[PDB]
Amino acid sequence: DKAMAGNFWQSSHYLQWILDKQDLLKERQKDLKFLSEEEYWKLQIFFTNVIQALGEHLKLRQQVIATATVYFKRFYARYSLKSIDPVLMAPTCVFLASKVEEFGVVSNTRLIAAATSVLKTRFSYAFPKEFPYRMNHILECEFYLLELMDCCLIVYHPYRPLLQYVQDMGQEDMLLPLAWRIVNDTYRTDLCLLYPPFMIALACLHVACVVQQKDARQWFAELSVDMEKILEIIRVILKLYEQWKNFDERKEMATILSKMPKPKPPP
Amino acid sequence: MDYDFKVKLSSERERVEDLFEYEGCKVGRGTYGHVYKAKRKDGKDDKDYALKQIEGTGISMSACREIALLRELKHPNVISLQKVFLSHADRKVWLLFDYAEHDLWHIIKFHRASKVQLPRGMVKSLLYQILDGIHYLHANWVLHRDLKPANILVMGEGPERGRVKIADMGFATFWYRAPELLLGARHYTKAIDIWAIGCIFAELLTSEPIFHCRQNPYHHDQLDRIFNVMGFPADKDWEDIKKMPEHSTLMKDFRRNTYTNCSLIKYMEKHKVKPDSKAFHLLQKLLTMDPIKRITSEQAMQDPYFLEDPLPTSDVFAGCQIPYPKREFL
Ligand SMILES: Cc1ccc(-n2nc(C(C)(C)C)cc2NC(=O)NCCN2CCN(C(=O)Nc3cc(C(C)(C)C)nn3-c3ccc(C)cc3)CC2)cc1
Repeated sequence: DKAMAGNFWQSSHYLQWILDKQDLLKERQKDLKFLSEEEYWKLQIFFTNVIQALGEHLKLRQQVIATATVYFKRFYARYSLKSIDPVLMAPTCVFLASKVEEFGVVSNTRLIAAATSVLKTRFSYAFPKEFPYRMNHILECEFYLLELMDCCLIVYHPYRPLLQYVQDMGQEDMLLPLAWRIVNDTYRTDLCLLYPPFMIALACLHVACVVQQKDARQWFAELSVDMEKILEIIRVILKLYEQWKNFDERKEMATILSKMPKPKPPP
Repeated sequence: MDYDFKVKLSSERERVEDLFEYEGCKVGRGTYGHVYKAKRKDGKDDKDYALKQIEGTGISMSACREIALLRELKHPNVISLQKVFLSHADRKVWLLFDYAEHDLWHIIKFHRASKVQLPRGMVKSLLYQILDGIHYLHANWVLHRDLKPANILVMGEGPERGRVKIADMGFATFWYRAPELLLGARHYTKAIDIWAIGCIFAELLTSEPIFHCRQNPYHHDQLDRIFNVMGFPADKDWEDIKKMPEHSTLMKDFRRNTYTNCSLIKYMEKHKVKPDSKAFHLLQKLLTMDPIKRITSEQAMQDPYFLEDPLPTSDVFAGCQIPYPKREFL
């Protein structure tokens, strides 16, 4: 079994990186002068998709991609989108995450080629120019990222508790594929910054049960958990699917990216 | 990258050379990098710290693993990361730790040179704190992988006087290597750490490395020495020895007959440790050849050895004068 597996309640994740929603929303006002709330949410979905695509291209397991995604979220939870180009930060997060999760140092050539090829082939609707950054830019950005995060590298995710919950139900084949994808979908929201992962797992499992019309009311009643919190998470999940429906990333993202505030250069 | 953001962070960024005095205070150099005995310049603390400049530049796998892990771990018997500095100009990574004045390598060598063996209360206390620290790492699925006297630190004068701090140089002398590794086992295990702890305990009891040996996973002479001490394992003692990749090499090179008069009992008797003692019975449970027959760290902590007079103490030196020398500057 993996390092620090049972240590969530004593972890840096829990003790420093579960944030107050109001503190998060206060720090977001900087960027809300330039972007609407809807546009800011659309941007965070877009960059979640960029990180997923980068990870897929590099052949990284979902857990490395999830950690990279949390790192990215934590950076812009504190700082403006103008502080460091998120086109640079995204591959930096994947690069750092890959070292933390013990899949290695992605080579200079392969990281840059991956950033270049993904933007060009999967995201040309957003980006007219080729990826302009080189490895020295990634290495500088990695130092800034590690500092913001207060060197908090080990991250907990809902996949493990989810797997344990469905095994207990005896419903792994029926429910796991759907619940697993719903956990992927939660990373296009702020949920990972606001709730413990096990709580996010239970919410995704509940929505999987409702979609597939499985009665799990008895099993959920028998858990020792704050069910008002679980219902808040479910509401966020249901709202994310209505946003998904109404959002055409491909039509809108070029304009939204142009409205984004951009780095001021030296005098 | 935004200019205002950059200058602001640069202005507020704590630098190691501004906060700490470590010029000419180097206390170790190795493959890990460099370690200095540091004191705060802005004199609020007035307390000694170990300051490690990590070998290389940037966020190497080594720097990343040490930071990731030590950032999370919190136990009185594990060395504690206090602060991390990223030096932007040269890309050097610095780590600030507890300063432990002593360690088991110097402590054992001091006693081995004096010819005063280790006091029995001190030995028990050392072993208990080591076990307590390893039990914490093992419960978090952190294997040490290089337990030996040099990596058992002991705090000097101050508020943690005589407390063990487990550390690591990051190696990842085969004297503390379990026989399964010597016979080509592919994976590190909790059992491998327990063997090494058994080896340290014997060394604390006698002042001599139990599997001492002159300086490819297979090493013949190290196995020879282990069998000289332990005897050659019977089929019944270690049933899966046949599944080790080097098992046939072992059979080619060694004959059971060569070690018929050899046993841990006989070895320890020669070094005036009684085989009737609770100390020996614990030692024998740690130094079991078959890894699945070694006790766990928790079970070792529960042994009646630690209920016997004298009881383990938090300060391993039990309030007595520390005779051991302080670290010399290089
Ligand atoms: C790549 C990597 C490296 C280390 C680690 N872990 N892992 C651990 C666990 C126990 C939690 C598993 C701990 C540490 N780090 C650590 O203890 N670092 C603290 C400082 N370092 C500095 C260098 N160092 C030594 O110099 N040890 C040592 C050996 C010796 C002799 C001469 C006896 C062979 N002296 N010293 C020594 C010198 C000076 C001081 C202050 C302390 C010890 C190891 C301790 C992880 C990843």
